[PDB]
Amino acid sequence: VYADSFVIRGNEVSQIAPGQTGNIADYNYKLPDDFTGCVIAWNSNKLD
Amino acid sequence: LSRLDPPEAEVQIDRLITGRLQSLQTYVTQQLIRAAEIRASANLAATKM
Repeated sequence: VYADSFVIRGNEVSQIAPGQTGNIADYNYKLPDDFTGCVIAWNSNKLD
Repeated sequence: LSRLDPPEAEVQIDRLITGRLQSLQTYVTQQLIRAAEIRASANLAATKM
């Protein structure tokens, strides 16, 4: 169970998905197309 | 591929593969049925010979 962890802007949360484009999924973090995990994302404007 | 990402290109190519694989199954099944008919004719020709 590999748990990756980071922060991103809100209009780019849709780019954390298998096979996506845009300046996060191209070269910051690329999910494979053989994906079987679970992407969890929540707002943290009250902290970060 | 030239105009589409892999996640979606695998689905589109899999559809074409299934279609053309069905073409081959149709072709080979008919050759077996038709080869039995020419074989029956060759048996008649050998018998007359």
